[PDB]
Amino acid sequence: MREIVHIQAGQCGNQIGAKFWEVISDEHGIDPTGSYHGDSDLQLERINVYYNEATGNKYVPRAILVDLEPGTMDSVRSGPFGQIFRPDNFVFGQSGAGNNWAKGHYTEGAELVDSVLDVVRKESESCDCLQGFQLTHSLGGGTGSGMGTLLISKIREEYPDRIMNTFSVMPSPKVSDTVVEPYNATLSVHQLVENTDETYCIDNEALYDICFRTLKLTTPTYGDLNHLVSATMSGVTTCLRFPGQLNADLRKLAVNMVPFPRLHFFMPGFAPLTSQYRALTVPELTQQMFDSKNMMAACDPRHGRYLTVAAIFRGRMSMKEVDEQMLNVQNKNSSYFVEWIPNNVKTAVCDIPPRGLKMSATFIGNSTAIQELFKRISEQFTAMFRRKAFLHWYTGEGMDEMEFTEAESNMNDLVSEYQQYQDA
Amino acid sequence: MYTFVVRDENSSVYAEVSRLLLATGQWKRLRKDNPRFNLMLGERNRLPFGRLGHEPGLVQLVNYYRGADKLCRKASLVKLIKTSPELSCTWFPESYVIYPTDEREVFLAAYNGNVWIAKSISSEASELLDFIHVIQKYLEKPLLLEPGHRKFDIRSWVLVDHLYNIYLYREGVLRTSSEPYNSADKTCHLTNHCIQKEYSNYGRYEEGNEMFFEEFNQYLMDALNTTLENSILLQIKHIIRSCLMCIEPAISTKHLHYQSFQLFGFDFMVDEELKVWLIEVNGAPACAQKLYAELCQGIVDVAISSVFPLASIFIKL
Amino acid sequence: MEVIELNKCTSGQSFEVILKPPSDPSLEEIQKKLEAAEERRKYQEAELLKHLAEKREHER
Amino acid sequence: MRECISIHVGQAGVQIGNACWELYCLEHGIQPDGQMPSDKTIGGGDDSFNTFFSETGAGKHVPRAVFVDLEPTVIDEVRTGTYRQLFHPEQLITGKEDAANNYARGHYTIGKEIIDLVLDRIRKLADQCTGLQGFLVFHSFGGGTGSGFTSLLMERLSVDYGKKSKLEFSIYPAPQVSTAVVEPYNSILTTHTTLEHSDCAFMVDNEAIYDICRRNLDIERPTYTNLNRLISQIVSSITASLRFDGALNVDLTEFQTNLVPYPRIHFPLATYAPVISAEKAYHEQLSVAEITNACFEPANQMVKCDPRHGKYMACCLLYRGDVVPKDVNAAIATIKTKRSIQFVDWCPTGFKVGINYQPPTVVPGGDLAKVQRAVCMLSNTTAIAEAWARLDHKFDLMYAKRAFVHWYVGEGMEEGEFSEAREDMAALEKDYEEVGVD
Ligand SMILES: Nc1nc2c(ncn2[C@@H]2O[C@H](COP(=O)(O)OP(=O)(O)OP(=O)(O)O)[C@@H](O)[C@H]2O)c(=O)[nH]1
Ligand SMILES: Nc1ncnc2c1ncn2[C@@H]1O[C@H](COP(=O)(O)OP(=O)(O)CP(=O)(O)O)[C@@H](O)[C@H]1O
Ligand SMILES: Nc1nc2c(ncn2[C@@H]2O[C@H](COP(=O)(O)OP(=O)(O)O)[C@@H](O)[C@H]2O)c(=O)[nH]1
Ligand SMILES: COc1ccc(-c2[nH]nc3c2-c2cc(OC)c(OC)c(OC)c2CC3)cc1
Ligand SMILES: [Ca+2]
Ligand SMILES: [Ca+2]
Ligand SMILES: [Mg+2]
Ligand SMILES: [Mg+2]
Repeated sequence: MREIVHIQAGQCGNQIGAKFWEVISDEHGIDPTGSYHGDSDLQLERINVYYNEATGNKYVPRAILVDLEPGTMDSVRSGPFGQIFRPDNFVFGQSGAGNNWAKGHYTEGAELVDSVLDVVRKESESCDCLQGFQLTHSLGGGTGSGMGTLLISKIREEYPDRIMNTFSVMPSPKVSDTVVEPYNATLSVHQLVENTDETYCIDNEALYDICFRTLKLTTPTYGDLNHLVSATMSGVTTCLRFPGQLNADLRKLAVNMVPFPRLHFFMPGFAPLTSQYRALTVPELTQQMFDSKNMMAACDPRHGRYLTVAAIFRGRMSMKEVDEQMLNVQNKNSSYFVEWIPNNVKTAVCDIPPRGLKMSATFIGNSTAIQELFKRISEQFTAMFRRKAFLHWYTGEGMDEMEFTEAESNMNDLVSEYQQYQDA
Repeated sequence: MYTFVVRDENSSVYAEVSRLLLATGQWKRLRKDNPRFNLMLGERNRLPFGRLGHEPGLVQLVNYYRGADKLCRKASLVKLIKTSPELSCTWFPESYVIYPTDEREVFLAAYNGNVWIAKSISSEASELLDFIHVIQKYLEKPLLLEPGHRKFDIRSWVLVDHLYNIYLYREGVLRTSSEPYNSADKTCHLTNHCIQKEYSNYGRYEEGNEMFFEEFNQYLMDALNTTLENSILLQIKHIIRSCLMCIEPAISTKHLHYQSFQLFGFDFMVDEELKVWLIEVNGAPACAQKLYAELCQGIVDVAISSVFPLASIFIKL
Repeated sequence: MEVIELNKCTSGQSFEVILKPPSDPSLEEIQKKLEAAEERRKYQEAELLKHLAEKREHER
Repeated sequence: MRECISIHVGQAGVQIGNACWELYCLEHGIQPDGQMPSDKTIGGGDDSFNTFFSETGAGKHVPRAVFVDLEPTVIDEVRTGTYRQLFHPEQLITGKEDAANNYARGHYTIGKEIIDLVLDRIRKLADQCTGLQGFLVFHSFGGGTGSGFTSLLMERLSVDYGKKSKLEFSIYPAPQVSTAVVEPYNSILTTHTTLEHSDCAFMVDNEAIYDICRRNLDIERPTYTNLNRLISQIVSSITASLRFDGALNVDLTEFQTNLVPYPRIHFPLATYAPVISAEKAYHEQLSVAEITNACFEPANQMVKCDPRHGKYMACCLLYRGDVVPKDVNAAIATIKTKRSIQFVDWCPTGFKVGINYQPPTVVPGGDLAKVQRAVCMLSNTTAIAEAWARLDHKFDLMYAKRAFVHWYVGEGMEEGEFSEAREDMAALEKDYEEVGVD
């Protein structure tokens, strides 16, 4: 019956995790108390994938809230749908991880991780058939980045044949907490390459630009950025939450998206970008969602090639028109799909749209231009690490320079692995 | 907006239409192996017809007719004129087929002149078979034109679109062996650019030997009181209609998942009663230099844009 | 064009027209192959738990 | 009477199973509760419909069928659909997690957990057979279950019933429907493993049925329900001779001998006409010659290919409806002239023909109009190799970069089984070229 266990970790993790659950609890008819008050019953067919059944059969998310400080988490639970979350599923330390990967992965996080795996175990033991885990987190902080990849190291150990799937927010100098972010993120990516099956790369650069250039928000807030993420995340997961000709689970998704096991970082895109009264026509949905301006990862798809693509349209619309338009975008732009993976673009449609939009289209691209993101983070990293700058924050927690060059190395390789398939 | 691959590079003719297509701002050459194409300019042979018409949302068309080799290799060709009812046939030279299918006493009952032509030349039915391959009769007396006693050879270019309209190009070429022609000595017996571009003086009695149609008609009027239309072209159009309509129910792409056009070169000969004869049907023909521009454009109008619209020089048969 | 072997009945008919005439692996061996697949699976799972265990050593 | 047991494997096999068995019921007048009022031999019978149905003392007519999916979701709809009572709990079989479109996961990994249970469920049906003649296995090429598990079951069915014939209905993958980008992998893998174990296999290209469902039914996108309800018609005509009084193709051994001269080349091309829309309300009903003619249009074939550029090795015509032999030889006389229909030198140019006078049944409120007469042609033509060439190319494109191979190795398979299975198909392509050209 194919559940996912959702884990949100850190400040960014739990803020984005929080909106995602209100966004889709609205989509499933669940109120802030956990009680279902929807019209359809398609709202309840795949409900079990994200929600456990409850009291007078209310619905609690299958979510685990993780942090090394309580601040964000108190904020979540005193926020809107903060009541729906199982209070036992609030696992938190007190010291924080100081924007420090090592504190999350080796010291502070190490102390807390066992308590989290107790909650993952009780959430997952109550699963007739669990299919995988999805983790939300940033990679530039300490908790979501350092502890989050520790958690994945552990979940992989206890559950080696489940899918591990993350939504990962990349640091960008444009929208930065601290200067050590490329360090934290290079170290997280070394982990993600090994221990996840699929990672959606949400770049904070791109969310800023969409907010500024497109949505016309002069100075965007983190809430404005997480508006775009909770809409993409709702989008990316509608197949798992709603029934269709597609019997969509994490493993089938990974099987068709990932040709080579390391190359599993996806460029999400969304259309329309909203912060609106004419529904977009299908020809625009598909022109927009493939436009670089609607990508969440801040890489130009025309700078690389799509290994694989997965698109979904939400609303009631011409199933033939999306077929036609989808097939048409491939031939206007066949230079940008790989000749050696036949039929590498797959398209689903859902009759139920997101709140407020009558027609929406979400895009998932395994493009070799995602390399730009890692090239970007790698330049920044080297820029500091050549002068060994800010390293004391990490050597103070047991880490050695060697661990750093290995992480620099594994990511420069991943960039080579991506360039070689751009040339084929 | 239209796409097309090119999979025969040294195709003299189609190299040029690939030029013309790009030069309209409405056609894009993809790489050979890109499958999402509108139009294939396929390879000479082993053209993978079985992989066309299978890309959803793609109208696909190729510049070749699967099965047309049966007309274009003298083995299958000869075979076609005897096996098929629609070909009885008073314009093809009498013919058989030998292997180093197989029936050879065929070649005997007719032997009481007796001269034949060796390639796939002699009067001796023995030295030939040392090749150990089609081998048949040489017109011991052709029409021979003057001033200069030049034994010639006519090539016509025929286009067949996806609808199987048969289009004769109005410009034929006449490739003459402008030098003398004797008996028995194997030079003017063969008239084109294979024994006269190597062995055999490459344009004596005019420009490169190569009479086009306007002149040959004027000669015929002056030399014979007839026209090219009446003496020859009627017979040519009859030959072309008859071959291509024999094989039509075997190669027609009317109700199948892709579609075909193709350009053929027909090679004819004349005698003095101005009887026209058919030698070979060329399936990949090159054009005459002065005509490339006009024929290669006519291919696009009738065979390519008739199926892919945008924003005569042929005689329909 | 010659007809052969016509059979009628209540349901209908069948016949043949002619227009011209002419001119195993045993179980134990899949037992091997199939269990030889389960062992390279568990070799792969072992070498995974081995690297995870090395990672705990580094963590520690 | 010799019984036939049917095995529907995977999402495609099961769902087509529903379409076929529902049609079978409508055709033999069996009701959603297994009652067959027209059946007088109560709870027993040697009738030809008993080839596919056994009976209970309470008069229930129960398919000689086993449904098996590595995942409950689809077969569950059988367990709670209109024909829930038709079946016995034991003959619908589900696993926990499916093969995730992975041949190696359905064959090797999840294969062995279910194979000994499913053969046992088959032995249950085999044991109430007084003369079982073999099985008819329905499955997709593309699914992990359809491909991977079926090739494992086809291995064991050979060892447990080596004296029984095994006929396949296989769904060939097509992007206009279809799922995994790796279906070319599953396709090559499963035919290479099932080849020496199948006696006769009817390929149905989803692309052909789609197009048919669009042109002849004016259905913009067709559903699985559309596709399957049409596939059911073709299967019904192919199977009708085992379920009805007849003299042609009355047992599975007859399909081999009538359609398959060499065991490797056991994929007959199927052509079926007519396909008429139920919302084309005024319609001119087609003659015998018109429908026999359409048997030679590529656009009616279960696999799009050009039979004009290969040789035949057997022709079978099966007519349902208002057909008499005279009209058939008159249409064959015409069509022999009009059309290039070249048999192999060492085979008779000729048609084995069968007529059942009950015209095709169409599902009430379905999409096909009922027609006065219909034909289905089984031709063993070498032009079906076009579908292998297509499949094998898509396979070459990916496997030259080893795309997605790691998902298979991760399950125990070895790249060698990839190139072993691709060389088998290279040989199967040469076979078809020998028989087909000079
Ligand atoms: N014609 C037809 N094709 C189907 C049907 N269901 C699935 N397919 C096709 O089968 C392929 C997918 O295989 P499935 O049968 O769904 O796979 P499965 O056997 O369930 O195996 P897994 O789900 O991987 O465990 C694709 O090519 C689909 O187009 C159906 O009901 N009718
Ligand atoms: N029946 C015939 N009588 C007299 N001359 C003949 C003849 N058939 C051919 N010829 C001569 O043979 C030379 C033409 O050669 P041909 O067209 O057959 O090329 P070819 O054999 O190389 C086939 P391809 O173009 O495919 O390579 C001609 O000038 C021509 O006069
Ligand atoms: N998009 C987005 N990014 C965030 C949010 N909060 C923090 N970030 C980013 O996350 C990184 C800092 O990590 P953070 O989550 O604050 O630290 P942690 O609590 O130790 O995991 C920086 O790159 C911030 O730009 C948020 O709500 N939305
Ligand atoms: C590149 O070719 C392919 C891509 C994906 C799949 C697949 N198989 N099964 C599923 C999916 C799938 C697709 C989804 O997008 C269409 C999808 O939505 C995000 C989606 O939701 C997460 C899923 C999950 C359900 C198949 C082929
Ligand atoms: Ca501490
Ligand atoms: Ca009975
Ligand atoms: Mg922070
Ligand atoms: Mg399935």
